[PDB]
Amino acid sequence: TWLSDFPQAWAETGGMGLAVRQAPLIIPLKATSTPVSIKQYPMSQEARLGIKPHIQRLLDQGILVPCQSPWNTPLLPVKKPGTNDYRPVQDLREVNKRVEDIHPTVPNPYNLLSGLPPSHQWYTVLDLKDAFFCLRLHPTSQPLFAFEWRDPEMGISGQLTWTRLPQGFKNSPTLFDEALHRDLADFRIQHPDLILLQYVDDLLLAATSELDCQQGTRALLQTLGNLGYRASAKKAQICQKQVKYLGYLLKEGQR
DNA sequence: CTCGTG
DNA sequence: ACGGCACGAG
Repeated sequence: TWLSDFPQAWAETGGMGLAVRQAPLIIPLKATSTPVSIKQYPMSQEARLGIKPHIQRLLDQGILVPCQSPWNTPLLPVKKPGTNDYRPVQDLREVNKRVEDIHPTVPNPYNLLSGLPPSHQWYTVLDLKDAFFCLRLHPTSQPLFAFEWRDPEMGISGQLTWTRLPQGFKNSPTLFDEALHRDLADFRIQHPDLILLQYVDDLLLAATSELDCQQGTRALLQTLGNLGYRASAKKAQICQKQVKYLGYLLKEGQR
């Protein structure tokens, strides 16, 4: 009943997350950057109808807000083989080219796994749901990711933008990783016996035995939920000696 | 749809 | 030495 014991920790019961201890993010532009407003290639009604519900949900959650901005990038209707279930995919390439680069601190999976001792064979794998959306964007940086949204009937006039770290932004992975590392620094200190690996939104908790893996997992779940993050109950792999993590199958300390 | 990569 | 062309990705 791991789900019932930690309602606030699961995306299924705790609602959309929000990293309350993290200050809204300010995105520095390169020294020569000036706003660019790229035209929206007219979208077919089909793509527009598949995307509508997603845009409405995001608006209700406050993840998206109306705005007027000198910046504007294309919205694209990416989908599965067919005409069913779409999703809003933004082309932030002209924006990415204009924001100042940061040192990529997220380690590659190979080097990250090398830090897993053979002594810790009891694993718990958690996948944070809508990770980037948990980090707020400072109002001064929000205009940067604006895009056009139209709907014949009543609703919005033109541009919408994000209030949270969006998808497609080149620095989202790194900024989320560093943010979660700051939020879990304490947890690592209070649990010296545990091994916690972080790869953006993919987490692996390692323990010496089955008990302290259960007690540690309870602790991480409690902590994650309190901090405003949300783990997917569906994918969760709790206290197993065999788990799927970052493409590998961990067992006997192999791979 | 628009790019970058090979 | 090209430069059209899958393929991946925002």
